[PDB]
Amino acid sequence: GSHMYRHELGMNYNFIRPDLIVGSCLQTPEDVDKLRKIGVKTIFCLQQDPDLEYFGVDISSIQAYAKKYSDIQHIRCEIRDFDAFDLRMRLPAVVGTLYKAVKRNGGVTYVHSTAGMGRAPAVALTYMFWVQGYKLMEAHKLLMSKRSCFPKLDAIRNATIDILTGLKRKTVTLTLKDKGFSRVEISGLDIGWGQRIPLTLDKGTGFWILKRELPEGQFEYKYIIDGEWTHNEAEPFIGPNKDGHTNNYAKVVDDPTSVDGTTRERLSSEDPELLEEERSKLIQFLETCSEAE
Ligand SMILES: OC[C@H]1O[C@H](O[C@H]2[C@H](O)[C@@H](O)[C@@H](O[C@H]3[C@H](O)[C@@H](O)[C@@H](O[C@H]4[C@H](O)[C@@H](O)[C@@H](O[C@H]5[C@H](O)[C@@H](O)[C@@H](O[C@H]6[C@H](O)[C@@H](O)[C@@H](O)O[C@@H]6CO)O[C@@H]5CO)O[C@@H]4CO)O[C@@H]3CO)O[C@@H]2CO)[C@H](O)[C@@H](O)[C@@H]1O
Ligand SMILES: [Mg+2]
Repeated sequence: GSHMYRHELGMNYNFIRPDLIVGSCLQTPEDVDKLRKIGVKTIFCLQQDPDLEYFGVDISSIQAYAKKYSDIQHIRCEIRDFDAFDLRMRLPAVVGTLYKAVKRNGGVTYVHSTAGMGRAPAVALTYMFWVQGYKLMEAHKLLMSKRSCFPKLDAIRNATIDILTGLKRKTVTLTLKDKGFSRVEISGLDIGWGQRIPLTLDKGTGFWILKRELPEGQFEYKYIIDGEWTHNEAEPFIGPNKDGHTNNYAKVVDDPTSVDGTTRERLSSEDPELLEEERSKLIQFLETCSEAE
């Protein structure tokens, strides 16, 4: 559903494995005590400051409290909420940080976001996939059975491809016929659903235009026309989705017949089978990542 997080019911979480918890945000310094009691040695926080300010959480008091103890480490590795693109872009570095933390700290690892429904499950699932050796859909089935969430499989598949093959960007042009509009924006795409970017009305063209450089993948977006959310009937669209919403999408493709394009196709299937040389390459990347601080 649309609004499932209930901050007032306090920090909540599930063991995915005995050594790996996915949970919602710590709310008070005393929540550090709760995690120490179950053998948590790393608190891996994905929230940004506005997420914390929205719910009145004082992250500084939590960090200061955790520093009193030598048997738990609090780490901030920030990812924007409601932004599958930022998630795709951040996953490699974030999982690298987590990889180094778990190696150094051991015990139980507590991976959290605001709700523990999007970013934290995505990060934990990517860690199970790249580090712990699970097949992606094997880990996904396990995760979904332990905690109801929305773990952003498309972001994970794309981050994996980004590490293995690199990012190739091209100019994408989105356009909307004017019907006496004062303002036209797009949300979603590469900026997230919490953000909007204005289009320009072409002088004497009768059309609003946006040009953006995007890497390969499929990007859902929607127009805001004088403040009203609208999908453009003249561009590709998908839905209604679960939540009853229809979005436009931009499908960006480099070259399907190339070696990298052939790899992308294999890794974009539901359960992307990694070669062992690809697993070794993911670990090589993680090993280069700097430790928290
Ligand atoms: O942090 C502040 C925030 O906290 C709470 O949010 C948390 C929430 O309670 C909890 O459930 C969770 O959210 C989940 C969510 O439940 C899942 O459904 C899921 O959401 C994604 C959704 O399934 C995707 O479709 C997507 O939605 C886009 C649509 O695709 C767009 O079309 C667009 O929708 C607009 C629509 O088109 C218009 O016709 C009009 O109806 O307006 C809509 C916009 O309001 O935008 C939405 C996104 O807004 O993307 C969704 C996000 O990925 O996955 C979620 C977790 O990722 O976790 C929340 C914290 O992350 C609290 O309830 C909120 O009130 C508060 O703002
Ligand atoms: Mg190459």
